[PDB]
Amino acid sequence: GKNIQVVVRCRPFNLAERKASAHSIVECDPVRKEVSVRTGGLADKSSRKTYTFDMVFGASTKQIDVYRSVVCPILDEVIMGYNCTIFAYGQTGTGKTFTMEGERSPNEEYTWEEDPLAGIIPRTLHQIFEKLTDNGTEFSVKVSLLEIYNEELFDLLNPSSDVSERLQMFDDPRNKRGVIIKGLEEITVHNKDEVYQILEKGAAKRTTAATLMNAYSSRSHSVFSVTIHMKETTIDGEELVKIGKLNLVDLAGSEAGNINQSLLTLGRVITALVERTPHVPYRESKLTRILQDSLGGRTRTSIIATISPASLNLEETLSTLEYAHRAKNILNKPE
Ligand SMILES: Nc1ncnc2c1ncn2[C@@H]1O[C@H](COP(=O)(O)OP(=O)(O)O)[C@@H](O)[C@H]1O
Ligand SMILES: CC(=O)N1CCc2c([nH]c3ccc(C)cc23)[C@H]1c1cccc(O)c1
Ligand SMILES: [Cl-]
Ligand SMILES: [Mg+2]
Repeated sequence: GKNIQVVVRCRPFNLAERKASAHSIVECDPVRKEVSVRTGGLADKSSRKTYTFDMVFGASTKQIDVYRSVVCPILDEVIMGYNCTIFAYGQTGTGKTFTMEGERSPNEEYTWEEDPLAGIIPRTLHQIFEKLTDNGTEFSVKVSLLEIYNEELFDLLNPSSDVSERLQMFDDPRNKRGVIIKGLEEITVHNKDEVYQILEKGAAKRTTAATLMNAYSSRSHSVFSVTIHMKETTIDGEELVKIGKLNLVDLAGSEAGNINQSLLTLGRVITALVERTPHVPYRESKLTRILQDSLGGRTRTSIIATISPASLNLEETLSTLEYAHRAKNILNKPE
């Protein structure tokens, strides 16, 4: 930090947790930026474990709130010509995809641009077009989507590809730090009225990979990349040619050895960047080598650690909070 930002988003109870008679064990204090977990296991009030983060979003935080607090500062950075990454990390069913992608409201009540349930990806794409159209920047938007599953790469935006084809990755000559994902489809989003059809297809090919290859999004990393080419011109001012890049990663469930290793490697990359340790283990997983260029800096990185509020998931919630705390060691302040 302030470059690496680690924030926590707790979701509301789900129906499963109600029917299991789960109890609320998480308290989220946005002002003090703390999350407290009752380790109540025969002990009360005994065992409240407190963690402090850059931000904390209670179960009632709306999609727009997450965008404003987390994405806006990062997108301004992207538009300035820099290369950023936002992660969603946590146990399956705590809201990684809800945060990253969102959902449509019931319906057909909103346009996709006004839908309160829309997540980071569609909101970012809409804002890129709003901001850059509004100030008259000459720009082009292109997007790729790949899923890392079982240490294999899959292109989710290739129309004629097939779900079963794996992509190859090489190191970039002209850029140590970079890689080339041969044949990765980079679709051009010509206007904000193209984005929705594009996202639909990507989600459709995601569904096909799961049905056939048993490639469950639960156990795969989703990397949605958006690259913006910007020429900005002012008479008696400045002529700026910039290229911004934003990666929006929806990680595999934090709860098969290639997932543990890749997520733990990611944790070590982050900590090393925060700690400013000379050694950062990019090479050690495909996820972190793919994202190496968007990580060291000068870059904004944000991790949204997602948690459930229910006692039913105490172990995985503490696991998630430990992970997040390992990544960026923020200290508890006095109450
Ligand atoms: N912050 C939140 N607010 C409201 N509902 C949420 C939130 N986070 C997750 N959900 C709901 O939880 C369910 C599963 O979330 P999902 O996006 O699949 O999480 P994950 O990506 O970790 O599996 C969905 O029905 C989603 O609508
Ligand atoms: C069916 C559905 O929920 N959607 C359709 C496709 C989709 C949504 N977000 C996404 C983020 C990444 C990818 C690869 C697909 C989608 C999502 C959505 C897009 C735009 C506004 C919204 O409120 C919701
Ligand atoms: Cl501490
Ligand atoms: Mg998911």
